Amino acid sequence: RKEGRERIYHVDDTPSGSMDGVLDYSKTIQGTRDPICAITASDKILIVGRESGTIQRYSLPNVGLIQKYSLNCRAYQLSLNCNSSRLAIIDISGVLTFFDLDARVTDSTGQQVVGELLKLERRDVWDMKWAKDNPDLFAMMEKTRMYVFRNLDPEEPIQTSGYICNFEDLEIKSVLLDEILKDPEHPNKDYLINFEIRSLRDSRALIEKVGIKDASQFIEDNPHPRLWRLLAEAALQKLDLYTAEQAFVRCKDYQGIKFVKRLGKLLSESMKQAEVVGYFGRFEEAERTYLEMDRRDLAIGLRLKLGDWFRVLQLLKTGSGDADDSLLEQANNAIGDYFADRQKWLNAVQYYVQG
Amino acid sequence: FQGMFFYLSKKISIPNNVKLQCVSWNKEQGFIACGGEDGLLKVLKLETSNLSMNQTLEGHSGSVQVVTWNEQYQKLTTSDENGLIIVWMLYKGSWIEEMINNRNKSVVRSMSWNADGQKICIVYEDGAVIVGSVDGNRIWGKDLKGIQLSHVTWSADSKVLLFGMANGEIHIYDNQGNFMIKMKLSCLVNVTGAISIAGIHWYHGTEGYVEPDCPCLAVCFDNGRCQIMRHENDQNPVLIDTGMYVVGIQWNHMGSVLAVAGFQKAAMQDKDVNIVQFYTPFGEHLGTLKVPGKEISALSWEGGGLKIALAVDSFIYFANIRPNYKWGYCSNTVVYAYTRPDR
Amino acid sequence: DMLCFSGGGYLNIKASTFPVHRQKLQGFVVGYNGSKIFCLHVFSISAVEVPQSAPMYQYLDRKLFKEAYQIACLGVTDTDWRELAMEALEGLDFETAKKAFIRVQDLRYLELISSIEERKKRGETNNDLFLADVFSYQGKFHEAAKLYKRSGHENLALEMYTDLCMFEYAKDFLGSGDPKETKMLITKQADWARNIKEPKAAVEMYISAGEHVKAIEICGDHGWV
Repeated sequence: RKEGRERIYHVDDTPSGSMDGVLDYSKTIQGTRDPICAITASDKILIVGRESGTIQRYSLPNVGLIQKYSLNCRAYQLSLNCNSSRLAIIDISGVLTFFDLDARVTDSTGQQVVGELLKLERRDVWDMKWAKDNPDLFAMMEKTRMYVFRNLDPEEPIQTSGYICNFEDLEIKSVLLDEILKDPEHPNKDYLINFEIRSLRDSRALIEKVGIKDASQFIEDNPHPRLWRLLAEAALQKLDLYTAEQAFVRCKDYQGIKFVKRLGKLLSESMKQAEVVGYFGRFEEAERTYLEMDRRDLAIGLRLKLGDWFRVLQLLKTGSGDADDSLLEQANNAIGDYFADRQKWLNAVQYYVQG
Repeated sequence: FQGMFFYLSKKISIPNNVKLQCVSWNKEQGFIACGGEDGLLKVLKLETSNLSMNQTLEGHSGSVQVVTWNEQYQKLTTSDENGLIIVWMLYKGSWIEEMINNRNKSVVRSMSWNADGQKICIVYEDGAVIVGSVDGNRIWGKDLKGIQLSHVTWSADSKVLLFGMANGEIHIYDNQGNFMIKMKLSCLVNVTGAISIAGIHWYHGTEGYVEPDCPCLAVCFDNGRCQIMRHENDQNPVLIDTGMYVVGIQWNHMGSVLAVAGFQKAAMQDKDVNIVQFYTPFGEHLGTLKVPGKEISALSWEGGGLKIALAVDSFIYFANIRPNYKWGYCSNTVVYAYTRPDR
Repeated sequence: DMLCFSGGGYLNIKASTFPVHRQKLQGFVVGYNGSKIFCLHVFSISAVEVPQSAPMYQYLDRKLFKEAYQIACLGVTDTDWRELAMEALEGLDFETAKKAFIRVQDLRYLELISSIEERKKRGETNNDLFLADVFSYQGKFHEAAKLYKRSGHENLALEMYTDLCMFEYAKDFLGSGDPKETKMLITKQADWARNIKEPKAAVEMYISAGEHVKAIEICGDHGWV
């Protein structure tokens, strides 16, 4: 229901969580000595940073004040791991720190402290991203370098200018906004770049060096659902249907299991190539493979499945055989429908009168 | 604080430690020009310090206290404390002299090309003014007898001139030199003794403004007061106390940030530290950058707004700067947003 | 079957007797074309854009897949197209689902749709078997298995779990498909259970494949008393 979906709270208030109340916009102009300077939320908590270095923890989906923490810094930025227990805080001075919201510190003054400032520190941090899937993978820019972390331990730095765009499935997407905004009306594919974190590059390196057979031992030693797919697509491309089946089983891909079972019934290696080339989305190469095989019928069959009815009709017009009348009818009528569904009636007539 | 992020990326150090007085950076072709003592002029160009061109230029007889760029035409303008005015052109990959001029009477205190690059205004200390075409031909020349100028700007349409006055006072003229009015300097409330204009800069709107009716014109003073107007007679401008001794001010190319160069007394010492403070057009403080050296002399942004050159004690530093873009990524779409010249 | 009006400080878009989308506006509707409503402000035309995704789901509320495609086809996200396509696929509207996936160009489910049409041709008609295949490709395995049981084909649920390697669930359904393909597949899955170290499954598969020395050696090397 719509009614409880909006609320408003003053930063010096102590709300319980319980009330689906009306918007008291009159409370919003009560003056505060320590204003807000950053906020963040995780689908589980809302974290609010004051200019005093007080940080407030609130619940979600309902907002109640859980705890007030205090720190030796103002926050320039705040971000939370998906499990919502580690807060990555960037100070006003451009220094990184992690704060474990549920945890214990021993402090060198001779003390025990709760709300734990972890030992981590780094400098000139300004862009950061906790991984969407994993609770301890994290990424963090310094200058033209990205220092990916696992827990508090940094990997090898990656050379990069662009902003941290997305982080999931052992990949970090990066975007070159500084190039895009020089000519924003003509952006190019290259202005977004994909990075692979070290566990994925090591596994891609093993598959190239140690080979598809024994590279699987490292993934059985240290498994991840992204790595089973990599071994599967590698094994398919080298036609290892046995290792491809196992790799699809290890990541529970029943579409992949059915596909290796289908390939394993085919008689012709050329046809297994044409079919497996299709799996990755290389449809133009699969079509050329079928034309080279003298399977113009499988070339049209692939185009029917993909819906390229202009190509279906182009092959039927350009081929050596007498094109099936009901298939030219089907082809024209689907092109007529393509334009009519796009409200281009004058184009649809050109095909429907033939079809 | 809330805003963009920046760090010192580079240095260039000048032979014999010759002190720089001024720097400015071309935006249509990307040359830096820098003017120092003993007739020093140099043109520098960055590429990807490892700079790709480095030409010194000769003819000046003292400190090259005015250096300024025509963007629309391929021309550098310069003058020194001995009043030789020179306009250079880039010919066969070299900055040669095209025209030479000398009034033989006073220091050229400042210049500005107009927003279309068709005219230059040149302002002497003793009271003269010239306006000249990009042809080099003189159009008109007053002598404002009574007060010494020290600064100039055009308006966005080139219909109005702001002359500063060295006693910390600003007078508005039409583009024919007819005195219209004294400007209201409302940031100078609760002040004692003499005032001096540390700088004026007006964003002529070429990339579009941050908002319709946003502040466009920034004024700042040697006492550290700053004032940002919507137009030349905005009597309710944005008011700022920077808390530092200001040396100069510059908008970024998009008009979305004002940089203020100066120095502040260090917190535990009878010694000054050089700082650049960055401000929104609305006077919220984006950040502070320290720089090493005796004094920061001058300030200028790259044409892309991704570097800012800081002339300091015979060195040029370059702060890299990472804009706080209006952007985000959602389901394999990038969202990016920009102000427009024409909306 | 879709119209727009303005009144009382709102713009109001209504589709086909369903609820009406309301948002704040002042100015008046002059016309409405494709995805745009030509609202007029107090001096100039403003061209508001329709949330096409919203009325499309209002047709999917009612399982009106054939009508939902007509809202989608004016312009919606690849998320909206994929959601429409799998709702049509599970609704057994293969002519809509084929087109809703052609917009996304996802060959996996086009191959499945081509299979189900290549079984409706040649005289299959069992809709519960078709929904079991859709739930199998979607990974909705327990729901696919109930459908494979209730459609009359428990052996297909045995094969699906045997192939995914869910052994306790497989023990309840035991049988065999085509014996040649079954024996080859059991051999390859024994080799998997050998190579990836789940070898008790390899031992049972090698026993049922007739290879007692390999079975005794595997048991003797892995220690199964």
